[PDB]
Amino acid sequence: IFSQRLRQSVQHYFDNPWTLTVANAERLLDMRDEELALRNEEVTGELP
Amino acid sequence: FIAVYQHLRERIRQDIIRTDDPVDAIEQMEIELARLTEELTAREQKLAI
Amino acid sequence: SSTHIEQFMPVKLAQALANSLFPELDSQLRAGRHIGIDDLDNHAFLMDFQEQLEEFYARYNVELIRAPEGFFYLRPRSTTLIPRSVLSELDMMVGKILCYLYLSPERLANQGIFTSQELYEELISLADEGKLMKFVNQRSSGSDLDKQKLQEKVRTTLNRLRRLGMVYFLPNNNNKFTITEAVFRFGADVRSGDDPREIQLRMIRDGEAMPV
Amino acid sequence: FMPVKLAQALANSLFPELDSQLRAGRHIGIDDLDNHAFLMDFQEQLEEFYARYNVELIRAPEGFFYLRPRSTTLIPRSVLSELDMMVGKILCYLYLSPERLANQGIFTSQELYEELISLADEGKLMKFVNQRSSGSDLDKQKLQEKVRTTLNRLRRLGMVYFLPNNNNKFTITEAVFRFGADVRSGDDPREIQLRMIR
Amino acid sequence: IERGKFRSLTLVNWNGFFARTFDLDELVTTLSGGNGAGKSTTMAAFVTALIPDLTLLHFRNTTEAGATSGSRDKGLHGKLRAGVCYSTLDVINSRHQRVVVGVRLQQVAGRDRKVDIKPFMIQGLPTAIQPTQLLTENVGERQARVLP
Ligand SMILES: Nc1ncnc2c1ncn2[C@@H]1O[C@H](COP(=O)(O)OP(=O)(O)OP(=O)(O)O)[C@@H](O)[C@H]1O
Ligand SMILES: [Mg+2]
Repeated sequence: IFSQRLRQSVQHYFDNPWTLTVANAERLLDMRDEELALRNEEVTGELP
Repeated sequence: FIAVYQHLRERIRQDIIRTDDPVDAIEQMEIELARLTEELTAREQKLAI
Repeated sequence: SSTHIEQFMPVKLAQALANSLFPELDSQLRAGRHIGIDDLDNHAFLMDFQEQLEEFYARYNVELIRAPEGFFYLRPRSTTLIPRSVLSELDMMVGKILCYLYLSPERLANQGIFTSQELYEELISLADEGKLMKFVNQRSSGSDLDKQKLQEKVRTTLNRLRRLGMVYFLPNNNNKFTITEAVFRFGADVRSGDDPREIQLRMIRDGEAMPV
Repeated sequence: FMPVKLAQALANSLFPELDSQLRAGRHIGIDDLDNHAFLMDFQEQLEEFYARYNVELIRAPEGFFYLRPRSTTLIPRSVLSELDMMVGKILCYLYLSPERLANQGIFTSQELYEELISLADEGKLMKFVNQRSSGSDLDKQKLQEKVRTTLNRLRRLGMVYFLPNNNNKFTITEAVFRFGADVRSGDDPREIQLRMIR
Repeated sequence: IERGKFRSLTLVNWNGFFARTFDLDELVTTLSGGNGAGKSTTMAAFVTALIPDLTLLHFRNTTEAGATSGSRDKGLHGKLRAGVCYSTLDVINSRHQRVVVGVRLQQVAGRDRKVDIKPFMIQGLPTAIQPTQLLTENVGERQARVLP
């Protein structure tokens, strides 16, 4: 019953091309991480 | 009535149930229900042991 | 009385939203994933609270829909609060071929495990090879280089359909995969034996499928 | 069960739209009267609601709200382009004191285009368009097109509000501070912003 | 069997501490001093050195205890000074082995008050070496410097 039903459809798709719909919610935009920059200060002090 | 039949025609599930006549599809569905019931019985028997 | 859940929400709906499976499933459903019988946890959860989830998502102007084959998915309306997108025609070729594979009893002996090569061979068997080649590259005339390009595009689309939940790769082998019942939505244009154009118009009116 | 106030909050008619905007990464400022008031009222519960997604709901010290995903985020993440942060830091610079007298809060695309071209170094500009480019008209046209594109992206983030007409003139919101520099006791904002832009 | 013990705790370049080492007791160790002296800070340094998972660490005030707040700031950054910082523990194993665990902490430049952590471990260190001296270089006339 379906062999003909579906096979002809594939054969002749491009005479009536159609497309399905899907949910495509947006992605969460985030900041691009810049190269990590630490604080360097060569601290000194009197030792207890 | 034609609209009701057209509505139901699309709602058939898979190949073995593709009797395009809905009323004829009912009994095939119920045959599946019986088959499923037997499988369930065997599986629960296995689970007990 | 006041300060009582029932004032603002049905108890069953609040009970569903408080479940530990909800966040994963909501994130995936909004992403377009289809839910079949195999992932029991999610499918059973959907069955338990179906009406509550349908009424909830209705607030966004989207229908939570259940196909007769038993798989759930989201279909946005025209006034949808959530964006909507359409698949490519190559995606359709591979999808219909995956469906035909699922039905085929001659290959039932594979026990569900298929290889990309077999899929490619079936596709080329039914479609017009060279004229379908027109979409891969405008200058293709059967060259093996262009054949490899077609194979790689097929591989990529198959991966994308994996993300949609239409197919599962094996745990250790990425060259072999197993089908799921969600593929049957590719047959929506032929499952009823009637005039194709009226079927097409009904689908487009229902929001299932757009033209190109 | 579920906390009563959380159920009340998410039962509100404003929630679905705000949820859709937040998951897209939009920032809610003091401009959006109703949304901002809603967040102010139900923050204590919305923070818990979004923690279930491994995503953080933060209120910036300036006053605007936004979401920050963790590494284990349940919402699919996406990341801005280099040119995007360049433009963002430029807008942060334009949120200046003489701005009030210069433009009364309403800028034009050309202000930003010329500021970007004047303040940035040529090498990173070429890296933005394409390394093969060299000081040519078509490259500048492409850079203008890219500037308009990224500006629209930022408008989707809520950073910049276009005035309602087809022409490209806009106003800068306080939430642009997210691009800004670290502030230390007594430091001049102009200098530190320029120091990072360099 | 002889159970293991914590010998000491060391802090370097914390808020108010340049290089200080507390010698713990076998049973009980007490910290006293007026408000704002730095007791809770010492607690925080210890626990940070024990579980460096930055997702978990959250130092609320003693008031507001038990309130799940999601505060904008976890409260660790302000307890550190600019430059490099350390927090280390000396432990005597049941096998009578001396092992020094710890972490290197450092503020992140940028508007967000973020922090960087890098754990480390030392085994076999001679008993005569003190962590305070091991982590610093004597530059100038008794004016030591910390080293990365
Ligand atoms: N995150 C921070 N940022 C800035 N200053 C801080 C921070 N945490 C602590 N301080 C300051 O460091 C000093 C030490 O605080 P701490 O809580 O450690 O002291 P304490 O002796 O334990 O006090 P108390 O017994 O009253 O809790 C106090 O001045 C406190 O204000
Ligand atoms: Mg204290």
